[PDB]
Amino acid sequence: VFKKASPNGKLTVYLGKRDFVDHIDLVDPVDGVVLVDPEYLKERRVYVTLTVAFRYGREDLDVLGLTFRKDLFVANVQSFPPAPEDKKPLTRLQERLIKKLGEHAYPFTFEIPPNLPSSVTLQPGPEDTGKALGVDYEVKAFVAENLEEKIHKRNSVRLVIRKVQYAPERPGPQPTAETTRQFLMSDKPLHLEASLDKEIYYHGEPISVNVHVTNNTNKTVKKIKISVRQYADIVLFNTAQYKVPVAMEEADDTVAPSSTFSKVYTLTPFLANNREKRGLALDGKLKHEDTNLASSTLLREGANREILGIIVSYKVKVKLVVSRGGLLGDLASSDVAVELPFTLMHPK
Amino acid sequence: PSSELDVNTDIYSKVLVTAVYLALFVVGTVGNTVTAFTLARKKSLQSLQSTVHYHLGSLALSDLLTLLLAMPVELYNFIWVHHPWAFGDAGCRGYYFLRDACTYATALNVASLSVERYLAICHPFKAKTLMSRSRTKKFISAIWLASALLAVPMLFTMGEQNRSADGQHAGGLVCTPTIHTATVKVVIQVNTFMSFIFPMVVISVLNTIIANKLTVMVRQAAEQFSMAIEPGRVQALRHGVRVLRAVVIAFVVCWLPYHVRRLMFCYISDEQWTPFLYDFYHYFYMVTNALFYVSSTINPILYNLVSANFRHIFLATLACLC
Amino acid sequence: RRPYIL
Repeated sequence: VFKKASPNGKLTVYLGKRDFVDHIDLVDPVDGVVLVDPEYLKERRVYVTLTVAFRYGREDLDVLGLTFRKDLFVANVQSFPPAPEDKKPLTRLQERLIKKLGEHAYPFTFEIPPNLPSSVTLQPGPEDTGKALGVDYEVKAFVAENLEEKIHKRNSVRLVIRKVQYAPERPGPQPTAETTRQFLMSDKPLHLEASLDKEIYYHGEPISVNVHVTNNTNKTVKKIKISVRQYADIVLFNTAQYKVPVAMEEADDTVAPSSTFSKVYTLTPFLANNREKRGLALDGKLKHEDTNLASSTLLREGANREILGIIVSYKVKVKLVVSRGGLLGDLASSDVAVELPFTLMHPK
Repeated sequence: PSSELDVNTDIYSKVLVTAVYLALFVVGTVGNTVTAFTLARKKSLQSLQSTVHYHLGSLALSDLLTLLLAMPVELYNFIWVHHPWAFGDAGCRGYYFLRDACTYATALNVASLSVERYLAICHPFKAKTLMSRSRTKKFISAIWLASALLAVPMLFTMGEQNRSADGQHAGGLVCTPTIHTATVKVVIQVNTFMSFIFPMVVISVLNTIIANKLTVMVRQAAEQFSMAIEPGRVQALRHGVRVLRAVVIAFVVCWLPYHVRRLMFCYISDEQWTPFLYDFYHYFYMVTNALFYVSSTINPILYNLVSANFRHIFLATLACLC
Repeated sequence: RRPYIL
């Protein structure tokens, strides 16, 4: 139970939480009563409104203007004269607030759509320009006429919400991948295998690159290299594969010709350790806070959602950098590497 | 004697010219390689996209190598030592091949750059439908290989001759083209049109349409999908229209005189032209190749220093080495 | 004489 009033002293907006879960089909219904000045807003009906903003950077084009922002889901609530269209239930927050207020307490309750995006922002560099860039939610209160749209700035209150995720109940399989030498080149390839412990991961819990070097070649003391990348793919827009590494961790091993090797590489990536990079997915920001790296967006159960959305997906990469067939290693630059996806979610 | 190949030029003027070429070489080499490494670290810093990063890299690479390759020989053997010509017959044939390939690289490269600038705004779907890293790599390798292949004719045309009063003389070898006059007219018209004319049309029309669409958005949100940059609706879009028109006027002003002088050599008749023009032609060569090298140096600051973000990382890296 | 340089 919060309190955020109109800074002309007009209307006290009051939402219950800020983060809101994503359930099975729906996510979470928004709620919240609104106590107002029941005489000072005369001839100005309280048409409160949710808003699902979407912005974008397009950091190549951003040197000219900005990118195409679009709304997604803009509902409205004529809150004070809401006689006929009655939303039948009553929240316990609404019940206790109705006990804790009076006639000016007009209530409100919203229902998010299922196949909309979730609360993600994007990491802005030095050129801040005030607004964030990701899918950000808002609850503005318009106590005015039908299409006034005036800047009654202290007389209209805004807020922010968060449709967040949680851990899926049943964790998935044990992920792995394998490939021989795509640079075989001598009728003798070189196999390779890697794996890790779980599929879902709470943040802070590390990676565990259980690997296997499987050599059958005559060369190639392979520098093993690990890389933790996220893939933010922005669906309806220019589907930018944001190949952003989070926290790399190299290795100084070497693959003897026709030998073998296995190890396990521990890796917790961190946000502030990887800070100051444009174009990556921070999680759902506050006004300004210590937000995690953005937890991975599940695909649609029944993946029939090419919505206007920004999906978030993580995968690791085992860079077996060997490249012996050249001058010294930089001339070949072969570096056989397979990848291995996974997820990451603040479970709560 | 040997005075038929005596380029009558004022020594103070040639000194001033050589100062200009030296200054442009210093700033072009330093700023171009600094732009290259700045941009490569900007892949390591902006860290989200490498769409046109490769294009700008190819352009900076082209400008760097054309400055460092062409500027020494074009200083000495043309502005300074006109008569003896001491840098090798197949050497000078390869030299003209190199400057032709480099001009073609810069030309078609800034052309493809502007076409990409168009294709970003006009079709916001089709770049993500085509332009992957593979598409960009194949694309710029295609542009580069075309710039290599179109240059092959100059290697087959720009000969050499001991064109003195006798064959054997003091320095009578002088790297003039040795093909027939119709042949050199054909290849110079081919080089001129293919290097500039449709680059002029492509750059001009595409950036004109880009400026028109930007101005139309400026007019539509002048009094206020949606696509609005409210503090930069004056500032950023003003800079945008300025630099778009600036890039095309820079390009036109900088490359029109150079192969304009080439065509002046082409459509030239000995009976038709007296010696007064000749001296003006040598001086015009000085001014023309000067403006072409400042062309080779101008484009990097207009494509990185126009932004402040690349100016941010560029200040970070130009402060790093020094 | 036509300029040899080009």
